[PDB]
Amino acid sequence: DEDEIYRHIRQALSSAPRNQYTVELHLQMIKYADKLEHITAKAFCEGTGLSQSLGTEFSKMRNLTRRLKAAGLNTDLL
Amino acid sequence: MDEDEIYRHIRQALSSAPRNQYTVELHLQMIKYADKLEHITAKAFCEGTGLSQSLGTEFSKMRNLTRRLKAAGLNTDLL
Repeated sequence: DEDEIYRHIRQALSSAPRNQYTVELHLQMIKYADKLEHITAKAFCEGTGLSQSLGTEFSKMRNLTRRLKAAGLNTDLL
Repeated sequence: MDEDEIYRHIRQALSSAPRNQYTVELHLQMIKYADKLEHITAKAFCEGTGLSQSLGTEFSKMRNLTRRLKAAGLNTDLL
């Protein structure tokens, strides 16, 4: 499961234009955070091809996602 | 809503949040009001909300997520 998720994230990021990359990165983190609750930020960056420096950003987005879902976000639609 | 009243809503939510929820609340408030603040710079956002200019980059990131988040069902009235 996690490896399929990482492939989907990589396909989305590799396809994003430069000026949409940061947005797409954050949206992919939010999209899958609820299926990756058990993973470390380090493992997330390794799986997706991201610099390990982005780990804190994943940790932030994973916390944010719980509150966005409570406000109606359906992460399947991202 | 005038921009300053939006800033006051953000300041009030930040003041009301527990310390251990501050950073999440800040990002949620940025998302909540980004689309009513489309005309402001991140510098003006930080000045209006009493935040360090170093947080401007956080507003720049969050404000550009709203279109896709709302299309996926996010109701900012619930934030």
